[PDB]
Amino acid sequence: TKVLFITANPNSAEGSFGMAVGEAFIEAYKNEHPQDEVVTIDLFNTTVPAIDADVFAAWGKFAAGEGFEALTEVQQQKVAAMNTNLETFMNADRYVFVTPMWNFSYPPVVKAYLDNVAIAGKTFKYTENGPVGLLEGKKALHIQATGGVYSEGAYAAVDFGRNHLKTVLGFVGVNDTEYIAVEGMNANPEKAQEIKEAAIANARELAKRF
Amino acid sequence: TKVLFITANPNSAEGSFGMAVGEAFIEAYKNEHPQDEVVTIDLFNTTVPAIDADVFAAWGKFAAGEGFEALTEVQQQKVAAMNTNLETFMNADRYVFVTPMWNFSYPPVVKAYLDNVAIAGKTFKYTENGPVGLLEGKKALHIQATGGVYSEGAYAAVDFGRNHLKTVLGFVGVNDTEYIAVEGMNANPEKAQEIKEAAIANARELAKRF
Ligand SMILES: Cc1cc2nc3c(=O)[nH]c(=O)nc-3n(C[C@H](O)[C@H](O)[C@H](O)COP(=O)(O)O)c2cc1C
Ligand SMILES: Cc1cc2nc3c(=O)[nH]c(=O)nc-3n(C[C@H](O)[C@H](O)[C@H](O)COP(=O)(O)O)c2cc1C
Ligand SMILES: O=S(=O)(O)c1ccc(/N=N/c2ccc(O)c3ccccc23)cc1
Ligand SMILES: O=S(=O)(O)c1ccc(/N=N/c2ccc(O)c3ccccc23)cc1
Repeated sequence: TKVLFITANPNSAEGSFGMAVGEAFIEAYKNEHPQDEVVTIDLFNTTVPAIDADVFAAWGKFAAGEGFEALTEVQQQKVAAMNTNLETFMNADRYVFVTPMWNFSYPPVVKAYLDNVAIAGKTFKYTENGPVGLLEGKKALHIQATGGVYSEGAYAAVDFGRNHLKTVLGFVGVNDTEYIAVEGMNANPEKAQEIKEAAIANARELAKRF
Repeated sequence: TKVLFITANPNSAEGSFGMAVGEAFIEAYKNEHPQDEVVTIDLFNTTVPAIDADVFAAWGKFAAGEGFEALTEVQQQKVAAMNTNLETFMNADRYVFVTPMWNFSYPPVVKAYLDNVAIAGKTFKYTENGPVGLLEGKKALHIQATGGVYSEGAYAAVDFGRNHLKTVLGFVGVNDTEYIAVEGMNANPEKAQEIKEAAIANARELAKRF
């Protein structure tokens, strides 16, 4: 079993609530499954090319039947890094995402990553009734840290990072997801240590059944 | 009246449905208001620093009362570009956003831009009840091109780019927003030219009342 620990937080577990909980999850998971492989992809230190003019030009050449050496050097670098991320993602069995909420969504690089990993003919296909995911046997967990409280009730509607992420995962065929919120720390700063420990405990229990 | 024409499409108006419509909007608007100032911000050719470890470090120094010279060179470059985008945004009266839908949301750089423009003590402030916008007298238009149809009905729930963008605009105090969809071109490729022309006409009419 290959697990991708995909983090999108510029701070480490020492200064991020989400990273604290994600590291507790991952450690507890490793203890339960010593032989599982866990690769960390820190999206703040991984090349995750945005789709841009170079990418569209590259895709146009591939659609014209041309090969990799038809691309410029910059195009090659971007497509190579995109293929690497896609292949790493398709071949793993389990995905753990760690994100903070910034302005009602995730850091931009999460979107860039989803744009690398959602690819026609690789992770979804077109059908009569509409697009369907190609990925089978997968499971995901999203750990999201938020100042406010969005996990249930009316404010769930503006939890765009959570909801978009779950949507894209489902679209690509990963319909088995879990969610842990580390929430309310900014609404209640004196309760922040308790909120974190309760989320740590929740992550540790989930690690024994994920 | 100062208008920002903010585009997030790597293609020009000749190869993008959204850009075709946005161009038609913006030229019709200039022609109606020749004395208005219209600045184009192409997000694919504008420095829009992601919030990262350098930015958090820089902010920590400003919160400690230190000045700009306490930053490293890279930090200075990032914060200078972030302040420029923020200032340019705060001082304009109107925003026009052009985006395509990629995997149920916008290109990553739209999120990076919103993370530049949503800043505590500048575009929103903390309140008893919760945060509120500081910007007054502003108006926005979002033009979004999408393969499917999401503008109304059940699929509206997965129009995350539209909905998140509106949410952040509202949050910073821009509650007056218009929306034009250029939609269904991929669902109905034979109707694509008609869909584009109808959206062009809708944009030209809106320009007379925006
Ligand atoms: C740039 C930025 C934007 C934020 N935006 C929101 C927000 O929209 N809603 C919210 O409840 N909290 C927001 N917060 C507070 C964070 O979600 C909260 O501090 C969270 O714990 C950060 O995740 P982390 O501790 O794992 O780094 C924001 C914080 C920062 C630094
Ligand atoms: C990378 C990529 C992702 C896309 N994702 C979606 C999608 O999630 N839903 C949809 O209906 N159309 C999707 N489309 C189709 C585009 O939204 C459609 O082509 C639209 O015309 C793009 O805007 P533009 O013509 O202004 O560039 C996608 C296209 C691309 C290239
Ligand atoms: O639970 S609360 O109602 O108190 C609540 C707390 C935070 C909240 N959002 N706060 C932020 C919004 C946007 C930002 O760029 C922030 C940056 C730092 C801290 C909070 C926020 C909304 C509601
Ligand atoms: O209106 S439809 O039901 O036919 C419909 C059409 C397209 C659609 N989404 N298509 C894409 C999704 C994700 C991508 O990365 C794409 C890339 C190119 C073209 C379409 C899509 C969803 C519904």
